[PDB]
Amino acid sequence: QLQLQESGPGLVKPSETLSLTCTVSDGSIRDYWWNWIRQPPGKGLEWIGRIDSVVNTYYNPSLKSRVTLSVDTSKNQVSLRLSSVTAADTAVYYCARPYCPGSACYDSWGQGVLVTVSSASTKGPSVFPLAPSGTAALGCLVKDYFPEPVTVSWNSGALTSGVHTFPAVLQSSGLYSLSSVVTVPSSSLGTQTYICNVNHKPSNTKVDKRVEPK
Amino acid sequence: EVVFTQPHSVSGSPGQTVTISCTRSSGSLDSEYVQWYQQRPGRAPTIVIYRDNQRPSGVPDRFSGSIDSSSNSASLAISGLKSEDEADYYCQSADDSYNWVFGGGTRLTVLSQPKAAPSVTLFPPSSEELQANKATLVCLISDFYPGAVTVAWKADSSPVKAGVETTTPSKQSNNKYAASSYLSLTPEQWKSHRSYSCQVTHEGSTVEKTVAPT
Amino acid sequence: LDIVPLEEERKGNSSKYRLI
Amino acid sequence: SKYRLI
Repeated sequence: QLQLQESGPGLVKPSETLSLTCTVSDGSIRDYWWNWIRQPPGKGLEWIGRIDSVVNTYYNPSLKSRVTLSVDTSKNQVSLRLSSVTAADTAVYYCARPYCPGSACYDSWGQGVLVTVSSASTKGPSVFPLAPSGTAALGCLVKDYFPEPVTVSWNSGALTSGVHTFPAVLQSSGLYSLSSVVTVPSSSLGTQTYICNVNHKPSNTKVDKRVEPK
Repeated sequence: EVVFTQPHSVSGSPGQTVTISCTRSSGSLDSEYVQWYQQRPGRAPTIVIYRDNQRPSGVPDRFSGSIDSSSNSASLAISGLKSEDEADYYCQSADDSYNWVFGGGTRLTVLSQPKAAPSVTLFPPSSEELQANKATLVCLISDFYPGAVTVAWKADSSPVKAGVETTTPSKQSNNKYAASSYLSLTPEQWKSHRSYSCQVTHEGSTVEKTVAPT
Repeated sequence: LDIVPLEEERKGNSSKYRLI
Repeated sequence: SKYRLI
């Protein structure tokens, strides 16, 4: 429905103010309202607040202290400014504008802008073995790196069947962490030199990690 | 204060009719309009029902909204279920201050293979990490279908209230699902409890694995 | 010619509009 | 006399 030109930074440092905007192209900025929503990736929808053309504002009590909603009728835009941010404010933010093909209206949302909140500079991972124990699982924890992504392979690519590499998690620090795991026959434990090969290209880091039994 | 609770997961086979409920905890649900949002992966939520029971053009007549003041609930019924209906569904309404409130979300699976329970492997902190002064319990979940779980962590059979990060279910090669959960501790906290559990609930049944600092 | 809403329209409750 | 709601 409405193309709504949602805009904002990919990355914001803690205790900065996170600011986002959306604009209208139908000339309507002096009327109707805007609702703001956000979604921590993989979690549910949290409503932030509303600003309307009575010029009332409505806020989520959890955020009201930190939230400013504004309309600049000159730039045909709404803005959301969220202050004193932490890594917990990492989310896809959405603006919602009513779409009215007639007398009835229903909300149309922006594309979504993912804002990552992190004070971190570019850092390569610390890799830790996840040591084993008919079959046993062994892996690696690829911890505390920024930004994404990491490549992780086993025995420099020689091992692939029965390998799971999981999607990364952003931690409270503002650094990502990830795991890879392999399922193998127990009898291989003293026989094969299982290795994680981890490449974090953003920091020019390559790490090779042996995963021997306990 | 007021919450709208939804089932975490709803499942049905092609051609079947599925219902997604949304129950309001306090006050009359029928006092505010109920909206239903559909979210396909990586895309913004869109309206499928608004004002309790109205459909946008482009939404099939298979989608139906209803209100039941006796159960204080709203329901989204999807008949003649199709593979394209597979998505997350959120109810949206408002409280006595007209602030938006979302339901927790429901993952709707259109069943295309038999139910598969998760296989769980729980790793304790590695010696190399502990002497870097970090502790991370790594719980890896895989081979489950439908792609919905909740993860809980316990410390000495008591719920863990902090330090947990979990990933969204991710489609693995065989169109089953995988997920990972992480419990971050200090080494001193790790050695302050006799044992730790990772409890993985899928389709109303729980799979558990535990570790100990030994 | 048009009545447009200034605030979210509500179920069973009146709300504010303006003529344009 | 008549105005249309948008």
